[PDB]
Amino acid sequence: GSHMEAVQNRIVEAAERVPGVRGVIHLRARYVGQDIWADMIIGVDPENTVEQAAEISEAVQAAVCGKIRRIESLHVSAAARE
Amino acid sequence: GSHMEAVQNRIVEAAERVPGVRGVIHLRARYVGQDIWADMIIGVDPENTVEQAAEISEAVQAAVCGKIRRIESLHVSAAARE
Repeated sequence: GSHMEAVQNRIVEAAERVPGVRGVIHLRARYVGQDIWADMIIGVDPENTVEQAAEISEAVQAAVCGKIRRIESLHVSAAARE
Repeated sequence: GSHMEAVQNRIVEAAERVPGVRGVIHLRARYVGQDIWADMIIGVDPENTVEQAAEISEAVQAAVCGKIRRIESLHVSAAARE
């Protein structure tokens, strides 16, 4: 839906405002009732530690869920991006 | 509607993140089709100039409309608040 594209835009913008995010590589969002469940991959510095990449991913989870209240499940993984 | 309260929450938060805003005193939002038309009053420093208060109001108009894409009309006035 178009309202869905509005939501996906908000998710991408929210994630890209988090320190350490090198773009959103992938985002799949779906409605479960009125709730959004979503899975996303962010880009990170290949020289970040795995621990740092996990910290960024968690920061993205908190930022995105803080800004888009209809999200009730959000998984964030990371991949190296230059 | 409840989705309307979500929109009003987003409007208030967006406005209160603008430098110079001393809360949202009043916000009336209504749907015109799928678009939001809204009228709001912000609080400002009573010692700001009228020109400064107009600048803050314009900054609020741009910030709110930038964050909530469904808004197609937004009027922002200001009043002194301590």
